[PDB]
Formats: sequence, structure tokens, C-alpha cells
Amino acid sequence: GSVQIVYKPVDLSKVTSKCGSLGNIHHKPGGGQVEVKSEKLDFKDRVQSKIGSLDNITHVPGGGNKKIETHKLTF
Amino acid sequence: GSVQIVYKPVDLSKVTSKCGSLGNIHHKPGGGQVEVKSEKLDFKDRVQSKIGSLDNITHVPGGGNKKIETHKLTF
Amino acid sequence: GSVQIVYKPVDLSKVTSKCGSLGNIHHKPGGGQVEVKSEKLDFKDRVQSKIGSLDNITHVPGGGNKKIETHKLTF
Amino acid sequence: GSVQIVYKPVDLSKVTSKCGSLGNIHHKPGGGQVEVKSEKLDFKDRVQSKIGSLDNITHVPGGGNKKIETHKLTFR
Amino acid sequence: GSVQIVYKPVDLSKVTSKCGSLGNIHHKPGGGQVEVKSEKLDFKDRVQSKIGSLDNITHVPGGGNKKIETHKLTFR
Amino acid sequence: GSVQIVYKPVDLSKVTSKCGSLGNIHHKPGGGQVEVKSEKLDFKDRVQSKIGSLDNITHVPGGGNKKIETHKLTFR
Repeated sequence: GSVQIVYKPVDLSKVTSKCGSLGNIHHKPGGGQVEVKSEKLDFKDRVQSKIGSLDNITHVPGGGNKKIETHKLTF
Repeated sequence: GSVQIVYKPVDLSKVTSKCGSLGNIHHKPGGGQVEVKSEKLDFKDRVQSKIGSLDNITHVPGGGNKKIETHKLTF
Repeated sequence: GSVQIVYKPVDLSKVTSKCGSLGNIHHKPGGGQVEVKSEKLDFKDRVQSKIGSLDNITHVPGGGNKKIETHKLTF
Repeated sequence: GSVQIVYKPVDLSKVTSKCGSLGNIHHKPGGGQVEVKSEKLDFKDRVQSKIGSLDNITHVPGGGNKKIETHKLTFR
Repeated sequence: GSVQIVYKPVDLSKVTSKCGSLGNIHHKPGGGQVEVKSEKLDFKDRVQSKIGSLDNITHVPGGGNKKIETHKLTFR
Repeated sequence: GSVQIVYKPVDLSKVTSKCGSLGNIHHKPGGGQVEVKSEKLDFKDRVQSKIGSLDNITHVPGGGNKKIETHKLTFR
């Protein structure tokens, strides 16, 4: 007899990452005044000082996608 | 007799990651005044000083997606 | 007799991760005044000092999705 | 007998709009899947047959104000 | 007897708009999948058969304001 | 007996728009997939058959304002 195979899979799927800060309204972060007085300090070894007032950051190592959709027909 | 195989899977799936500080309204974070005074300090070893007032951060190692969807027909 | 196989699964699934700070209205966090006076301290070993007033953070290692949907027909 | 008509309406109306920004607008429809099986599709008079098509309008006026005003005088 | 008609309507009205920016407008419809199977498609009078088309309009006027005004005097 | 008609309507109205920027407009439709199978397609009178087309309009006037004003005087 005859054989018919009709292999017609359909994909409309929507994998998405929405990461960080994306839809905020009137966000308005404010830093206050900062004062740093330093007279007779002694540092004998390596120094990594940071001074700021507003340190506003969005950092995203994340998000990203893997989509793996493999098809096989064996007769 | 005859054979018919119809292989029409349908995918409409909508998988999503929504991560961090997304849809906020009038967020308005405020730092207060900061004062550091330092006379005669001694440091024999390595220093990682941070001074700020508002340290506003969104950090996202996360979110992100994996979709694995394999299809097989064997006659 | 004749054989018909009609393989028509349908996927409309919506699995989602919602993580961090997503829908706040008039959030308004406020840091107070901060004062740090330091006279004659002695540090013999490594120092990791942090001074702030508002330390507003969203941190998200989490969220994210795995979807695994494998389809097989064997005749 | 005689007729005097004095049609003197006076209009000082305002219709006004102030806007700081019309921002981000994201019109992104999707058709999904549609399947029709038959022996016939058979349409005979004024049929608005609309299988799986999309009709999409984005209208974004910076101000969209309307004033509609009709003055009628009829005499017989 | 006699008829006097004085028709002197006065318009000093304003229709106005002020806008700071029309920003980002994204109009991105997607058609999906459409399938039609038959022995016949058979259309005989004024049929608007619309299988899987996209008909798309973007209309973004810096001000879209309308004044419509009709004056009618009718005499018999 | 006499008729006097004095049709003297006065218009001093304003229709106006101020805009700071017309921004970024991204009209980008995509047609997806359409399939029709049959032994006949058979169209006989005023048929607007429209399989899988894209029809796209982008109207962006720096001001798109309308003043329409109609005067009629009818006398018998």
C-alpha cells in the first residue's frame, strides 16, 4: 500500500528576557552632600578608595537565551 | 492497507523573564548627608574604602531562558 | 485496514519569572544623616570599610526559566 | 404684522491641550494560527470574509482636539 | 408685512495644542500562519475576501486638531 | 411687502499646533505565512480578493490641523 508522511510542525513561541530597569516613570534618584576630611593618615600598603554621592548603576551579566529545537524524520 | 502520518504539532508558548527594577512610578530614592572625619589612623595593610550617600543599584546575574524542544518521527 | 495517525499537540503555555521590584508607586526610601569621626585607630591587617546613608539595592541572581518539551512518534 | 430676526451668537470658546511628551508607543499584534478546511468557500453577496488577516491603526496626534459646531436658521 | 433677517454670528474661538516631543512610535504587526483548504473558493458579488493580508496605518500629526463649522440659512 | 437678508457671519478663530520634535517612527510590519490550496479560485463581480498582501501607510505632518467651514444661504 501507499505511505504518506506530512511532517509540518509549527513554531510561533516567544522566548524573551527583560532585564535591568525598563519601564520606570519619574525615577528621580538623589544623592545627598558628602564630606571627607583626612589629616595625618598613614597607609603602608595598596589602597582602592572610592568617594561619591550618587552611585546610580544598572548591571546585567544575566538575561540571554538558548533555543534548541531539533527535528528528525527517519524512514 | 495504506498508511498516513500527519505530524503537525503547534507551539504558541510565551516564556519570559522580567528581572530587576521594571515598572515603578515616582521611585524617588534619597541619600542623606554623609560626613567622614579622620585624624591619625594607621593602616599596616591593604584598604578598600567606599564612601557615598545614595548607592542606588540594580544588579541582575539572573533572568535568561533555555528552551529545548526536540521532535522525532521514526517509520 | 488503512492506518491514520494525526499528531497535533498544541502548546499555548506562558511560564514566566517576575523578580526584583516591578510595580511600586511612590516608593520614596530615604537615608538619614550619617557622621563618622575617627581619631587614632590602628589597623594591623586588610580593611574593607563602607560608609553610606541610603544603600538602595535590587539584586537578582534568580528568576530565569528552563522549558524542555520533546515529541516522539514511532511506527 | 412684520418679522425681525437678529441671529447674533458670539463664540469665545477655547479647546486646548499641553503635553510634555508622547513617549514610547509599541503596537505589535500577532496573528497566531488559523486553519480552514472545506469542500467550498462560497460567498454570494457583500460578504466581508476576513480569514486570519490583521487591520492595524496607530493614530498619535500631539493634540487631537475637535470642536464641531452647527448654526441653523430656518424661515417659512 | 415685511421680513428682516440679520445673520451675524461671531467666532473668536481657539483650538490649540502644545507638545514637547512625539517620542518613539513602533508599529510592528506580525501575520502568524494562515491555511485555507477547499476544492473551491467561489466569490460572486461585492465580496471583500481578505485571507492573511496585513493592512497597516501609522498617523502621527504634530497636532491633529479639527474645527468643523456649518452655517445654514433657509428661507421660503 | 419686502424681504431683507443680511448674511454677515464673522470668523476670527484660530487652529494652531506647536511641537518640539516628531521623534522616531518605526512602521515595520511582517507578513508571516499564508497558504491557499484548491482546484478553483473563481471570482465574478466587484470581488476585492486580497491574499497575503501588505498595505502600509505612514502619514506624519508637522501639523495636520483641519478647519472645515461651510456656508449655505437658500432662498425661495
